[PDB]
Parts: sequence; structure tokens; C-alpha cells
Amino acid sequence: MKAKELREKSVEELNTELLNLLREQFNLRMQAASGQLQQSHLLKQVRRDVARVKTLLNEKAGA
Amino acid sequence: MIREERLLKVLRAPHVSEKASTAMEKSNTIVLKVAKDATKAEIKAAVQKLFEVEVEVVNTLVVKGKVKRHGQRIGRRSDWKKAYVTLKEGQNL
Amino acid sequence: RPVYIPRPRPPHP
Amino acid sequence: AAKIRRDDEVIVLTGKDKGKRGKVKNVLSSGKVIVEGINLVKKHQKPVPALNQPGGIVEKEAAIQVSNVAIFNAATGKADRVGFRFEDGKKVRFFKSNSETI
Amino acid sequence: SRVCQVTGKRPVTGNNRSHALNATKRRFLPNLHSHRFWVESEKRFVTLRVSAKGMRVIDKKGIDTVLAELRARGEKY
Amino acid sequence: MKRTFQPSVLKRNRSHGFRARMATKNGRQVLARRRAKGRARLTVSK
RNA sequence: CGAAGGUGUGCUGUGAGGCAUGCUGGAGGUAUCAGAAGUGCGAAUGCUGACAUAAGUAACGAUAAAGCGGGUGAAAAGCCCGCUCGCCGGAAGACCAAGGGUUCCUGUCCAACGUUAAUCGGGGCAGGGUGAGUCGACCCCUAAGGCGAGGCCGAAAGGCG
RNA sequence: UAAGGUGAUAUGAACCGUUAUAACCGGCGAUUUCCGAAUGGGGAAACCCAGUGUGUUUCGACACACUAUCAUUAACUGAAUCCAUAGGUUAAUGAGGCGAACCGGGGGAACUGAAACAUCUAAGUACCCCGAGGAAAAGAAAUCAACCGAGAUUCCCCCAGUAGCGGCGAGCGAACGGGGAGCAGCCCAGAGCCUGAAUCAGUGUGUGUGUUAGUGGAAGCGUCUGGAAAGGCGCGCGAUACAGGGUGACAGCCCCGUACACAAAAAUGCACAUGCUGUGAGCUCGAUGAGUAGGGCGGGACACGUGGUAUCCUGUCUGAAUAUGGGGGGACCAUCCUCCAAGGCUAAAUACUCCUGACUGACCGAUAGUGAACCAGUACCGUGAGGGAAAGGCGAAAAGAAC
Repeated sequence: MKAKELREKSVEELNTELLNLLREQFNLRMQAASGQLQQSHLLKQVRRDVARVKTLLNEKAGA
Repeated sequence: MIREERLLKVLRAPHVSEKASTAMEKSNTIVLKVAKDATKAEIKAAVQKLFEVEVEVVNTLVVKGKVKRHGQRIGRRSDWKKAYVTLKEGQNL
Repeated sequence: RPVYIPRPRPPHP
Repeated sequence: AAKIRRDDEVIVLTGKDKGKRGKVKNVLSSGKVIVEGINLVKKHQKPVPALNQPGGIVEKEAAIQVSNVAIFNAATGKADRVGFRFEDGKKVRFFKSNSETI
Repeated sequence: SRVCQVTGKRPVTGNNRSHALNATKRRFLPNLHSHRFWVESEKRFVTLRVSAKGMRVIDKKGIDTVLAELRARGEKY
Repeated sequence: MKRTFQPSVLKRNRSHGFRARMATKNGRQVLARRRAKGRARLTVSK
């Protein structure tokens, strides 16, 4: 899940980041606070995924 | 433009308590946790978009973390900000 | 530990 | 470069029951391994009102130093050491004293 | 400070000895004065805090030469 | 019996505060000494 | 099949000491001959820790004051409720600023803390609680005063403005 | 590298991975909030308030970038007066702050000693300030010597508690010369002939070596005591590996290591060869450092306290010759000998360790050793600078005592 998205264009990279932030990051957080989340390992996994996308954007845009 | 992602990070979690429950059933207002800065405008926009509800006004306050005496050591909790959001006649959550 | 916000809150007399 | 692995049948050289055979289940970062029916401890498990109520006395497995267990040859009927050699570009373990690959 | 702008003379500490050879710290000060020198190259007066020895130096050499050395020194005059 | 210490946050900060020390070189040496000693509190912080 | 250390006993040398051993101890010790010393403590109103004495003595912090019934509890003079009594009332009431920094409220516990007991508490643990266009800060303006581009002065630091 | 992992107190819950993108280690990258030289302005440090320029969902409002001071350079503007200068704006370059000691320079004590005390000593010490480096400073004779000779500076052992200085008291204390470590000499004050002509500094390439991850690494069994043996007893094997650490009592042969032999995609220091850039070889002639040397006055430094006092530096006032000239050779003069000041550059031997790795100890073993073996410069005390503790040990394994 690192080189799969390396070759995509910047437009899709921004799109996938938005849905990563939108869903599975905000929704998971609300679920965990309310106590309805039992698989807490998704939170860390989603956070790392967001970091991966941002790393690609910087090495794509500008430099 | 990072307004969309900003709105996705200001909200942290809902607040559950007796005061929260009575406020919801009586004043039709939701109390929830927000980021440390979380200006009133950002909270208002975030609730309108993420929760797809109409809001009237937002009141915010900062809660100071308590000092706890854990084991042989003294510690302090982190300050957090809670906001009261007053929904209009139409409420969803 | 250290609190740094001794802001004034004067209730109207 | 660990001589004792997840799935190995080993024997005990020194301890409460030397010469007893078994199979390792896990290895700890502190050079300790867990085997079946070798080092049994009658732990007094307290009762808890949570979902689990074991109570009574539980016969648990106690970890033993990896140095006290040697992989069994299974052919010569005795304990034997482990060495590493490179074959077809891969590092593999082998016995000694007529060494064969594992 | 009491520093000549030409020769660089600055106050120097020393002792003063009485008849009984008692030694007390003193300070020797250069004979500084403020003087206006006329420069024909630039056609105006330049004020320098120069010592009496420095004024003799200016007379012996040219005012233009001294100014050039001051400029090379890197201090505005 | 009025005692010597009469607390006042404004006077304490303006007298022994971090910015007061940095104003003069002597205060800067005070901070330098306390950094060397490893003190957790460099100065009286509000 | 038991080292050092600890604790008794019995022998031994004119002495500081040595030897053997009972019990505890639990893994180190060291002959002889030489070598080097942070090499020997009863005192220094010695230093640190521990423990005695006075002694179960003085004291328990304003002489405004308590009494009873019921409740809870293992236990009630002190906690809760009720009825009386007494005290302050330009305060011992109600508000702030400064200063404290959760001491606020609820549930629960009584080890330590409370100069006594304690079910009680400003004590322990957990949870909850601080909502502003109009209050204040922030912000605009300035006093004493501070800092101070250039500048003046000063061995350097720096002083004054 | 890998069959294990998601740092610790500290278990749990929910999961990843097991033949390769789980985790871990190393190189090179990305992100890097706010305070702090803090640098857009301000400020009670981690806060408040802006201007301009770039792009965008309801005008709403957002995102990014820039905007300190000083020095130098260039451009454009620009007074009192024509010109001009001062001044102003803009752009580029450099600096700012911190850091244990060592180095150079600018200032500079007192206690104390002299059995008092003032010269003197302590002492150019403590301390304050400035500047730079990995070292710094000094350094190629206007030096010594003795009329015999050596040839930059620096450091160590002698000379030597010697000669001298000294209320000739207390004390201070050389040089010449000798033995060692290490050695390197140059450039400008200027023209001509010849002009990459050696040596240097900065950027590419290639070899070797080293650092930043690592890999393999020999050889033991049976009985006795025992909670457990690595111990006793008996018989074996390895050693270019019995250095260490761990393992239920003391292990060369159980484990990690050790001697030994190997390893680098990428980044790097060192020594060479090969390219580019910039100053620059060699010969002839000439020149060869002036408010300086020296002197008067007042001080300081040389072991040398003004004494018969040479030599050097300087505050003040004066002031040559310039190579047929000048300096020194311890008052001074003559004769001889030696050198050529008033302009600069220069590694080596030398000093120290905030920090990194390995190794060692007739060093300590918890009132010792760093104040700190235990999240200590903490708790605590003080307005503040500052001061500053106590506290280690279950067991082989929690098997930490169900009932």
C-alpha cells in the first residue's frame, strides 16, 4: 500500500487523501469516543495511510 | 485552500454527561469537544458540513486539566475545549 | 504543571 | 540468527526435568522459551468479576532459558548443536556430528 | 572614546610613584582635540578627533593620504 | 504583622521574568549559568 | 555432606591476637613469603542515621455554650434531620480586586492527614462542573518611568538620549 | 537482517507478519507546532496585533510568501547654495547567538608572607571584557658569540637555587652553552625579456584505505551430591578462539561472544594519478619600509625594585643618517666582530577534552564513588542570584499466596 498509489496523478492523490480524512478518520474517531468501535487498530492504520499520501504529495508537487 | 481538511480536524469527540443530556432535550443544543484553538467560525462550519445540520450560535469554553497524584508521582491532564452548539428547530443528532 | 493564564474576571459589583 | 525457532522439537539439558522432550511455542526477547509439560507452575489465579472467572489454581507454563534447551536431532537420539551455512543463497540451519540440514 | 583617529593612540594605564615608592594606578590620556581640516580634493571641511602628534603627522604627510588610510581602516570619518 | 513577601504576579514577572534577564548581559549570564546546572525552571514563569 | 558475615562455647600466647566448634547464614574465601596503604576511634559543645530520658508529664490554640430525640453505622458529645439554648449582626453577613489554582458539586473509602473519635472534611480515588457583540482582559490613547534607529560620550563591558 | 513484532513503568484489548514492503538496524530524503540570536511591530518567553504581494466555496472569509538591525557593494533618487555632498529607497553578500578547557589581547585585586608594616611579596594570580582557531601565539636576525664560530620559531632535560636583583630583608631568579623532539622557507614596496613556467586554492573523474548496517566462527558425555550443577569422580575433543558476559552453585566444548576470514546500493575523511578555473615560473637592472631610530619628562616589561644600568614598549614634547649609511656587542669612548629596524605570510614538534568508540586500574562498592547507581539537580528552602537532600538488593523463575 506504498507503491500502488505512487504512479497516480496529483488529482487522484488529493481525492484519496480527502476521503481518507473524511471517512475512516473522522467517522472512526466519533465511533471510538462513543464506545461503538471495537477494532481500535483501524485508527492507527488510517493515520499512517494519511501520512503516506502526504509524503507523496510533497515529492510530487514543487520539488 | 485547506479549509475542508481543517473542518475535518477541529471536531474531536462528543461530550456525554448529565448536563449534556439535559441541554439536548431542553435547549436542543449539542455539546462536543473541539481542538485547542477551534475558533467559533470553524466549529460552526464543521458542524454544518460534517453533521449536515443547521446551527444558530456556538459558545465555547476551555477546561483546565486536573492535577492527579498517580502512584508516587504528580501529573496533570491536558486542557481541552468544549463547545455548546445550538441547533435550530430542525435537529438530526 | 504550571498554569500561565491568570486573566482577570471581574463580576460587576 | 536464532538457533531455536517457533516450530522446533527440543530437549532440556538442565533444569527441574532434564532430558524431557517438547516443542517450543514462543520465544521471549530476554532469551526465554515456552514448552509444553516441562516447567509447570500452579499459579493461584484470583477471581475477577469481569467476563472471565477462572478461579482455582491454573497449571501454567513457565518460560525457560533458551540455553537450557537444545534442538533434538531426532535421528541419533540425542541433543545436538546448530550451525548456519549458505545454500543457494539462503541461510539454513544444520546439525553437527554428521551434520544434516534441518 | 579617547582614541586618536590618525595614530590610534588610546589611554594607557600606569602607576604613579611617590617618594616612598607607593604605587597607585593611574591612566595616561592622549592629547586629543577636535580639529577641522580643509580638503581640496572634496572641497569641504572634515572634523577629526586627532591628537597633537597626529596633527603633526597630518602636516608632514598629506591630508589626502591620511584620509585614504582612514578609509582603508574601515572606520567612517 | 505585615510580612516581607507580598505576592504580585506583575511585579514578579517584570523583575525576575525571562525577558527581564535577557535585557542585560548579567541576566543573560544568569540564564547561562542555570542552563549549565541543568535547572528545570530557568526563571519564574507565570 | 556449607564460604564471608552474625551469635555462643572451649582451648591457646607476657600482649595486640590466634585456633577448633554448636546454631543462623547462604556463596564466596585464602595459607606461606613479599609489596602498597583512604591501615586500627571514646572524647574534638565532631558529622549522619537510629533509639532512650524527662513522661504517659505539659499541652490539645481566645471562657460565643450547649441540651435532648430520631436516623445512618461495627462503633455517635463532634456527621445528617428535628426541637430548644447561646454568639456575631459597619460582621464572625453578602460582594469583589490582589493572591491562591480545582480547595467547587456528586459517588465512594477512613490507611496517613484533622492536636481526640469520626460514618464526617478544604483528606484519598473516580466522575462532573467555568457558555458573553454589551463584564473584564485584549484593543485605541497617554502619566511617572523603561527601552531606544541614527547621535553624543566612554579602556572593553557600557552610560545618556 | 528477519520469525517474530506494535518503546518502558505495565499487565491487557485490538492487530500486523512468518520467504518476504511485520518489526528492528544503517545511508540518503520528507514533515519538522510555539518560545528562544528570534529577525514584521510589541510583550509579563512559549502570547497579542499587523502591512504588502500572490490564488480561492455566501461580500462573508480563507492559504502561502515577504517585511529586524548593522557592515560592504551596485542602482535610482536627493537638501541647506549652481554643481556637489549629507540623507532616503531598492537588490545582493556577510555577521548576530550558544559552547567545558586550552590560546592572544584590553583591565586588574585583596587576603597572605615579611613572625608588625608602607618598598617588596602574594601576582600579572583570582575575576571582568574582547577576538579567533582546532590548536593559538611566535617565527625567518637591525640575533648570539667571541674575535673560534652557530645560523627561523616553539616544546622537554641540563646549565642552576649558579650569575645577579632585593627595607641586599622576606623572597625573586636568568643567560651563554650543551643534549633531544621537529625542521621550511618566502612575498610586496618595479620595470624589461621570456609568459601556465613549478608550487598553491576551488570544482569533476579513477585507484587504495577508513567510518556509518552486518555475515560465518571450532569442540562433552556417563555416574555421585543436590531445589538446580557449570562442582566431585571417570573417560574424550577443539584451540591463529580458556579475553569477557549470561545460563537454577565454579563452563575452552549450553548460549552471546572471542582469534580468524569476509561484507556496502548510498553518503563520507585521508593519500595518490588525471581535467578545468584563478593568482602565479626563470634571468638582467634598480629599489630596499620618517615623524620612524635616537633624545628630554612620566611610567611599564625584561631575573634586573633607578641603581654605575645596557636592551624593549609606551602617554607627552622633540627628532636624524639612509648605505662612502645605520643597529648591537650590559654606563661610556676608541678599535674590531656581527647584523640590516621602522611591511607582511608560513604546517612540524606544543596546550586542553563539552563529545564519540575500545581498552585498562594493588581506584570506590551505597554515610564510599560525581550533589545524583532508585524518571537529581528532583523534592525542598530563598523575592532573587543561589543553596540543595534522603532513597539500591524477594526469588533461579511471580511460581507475588486459589480457598
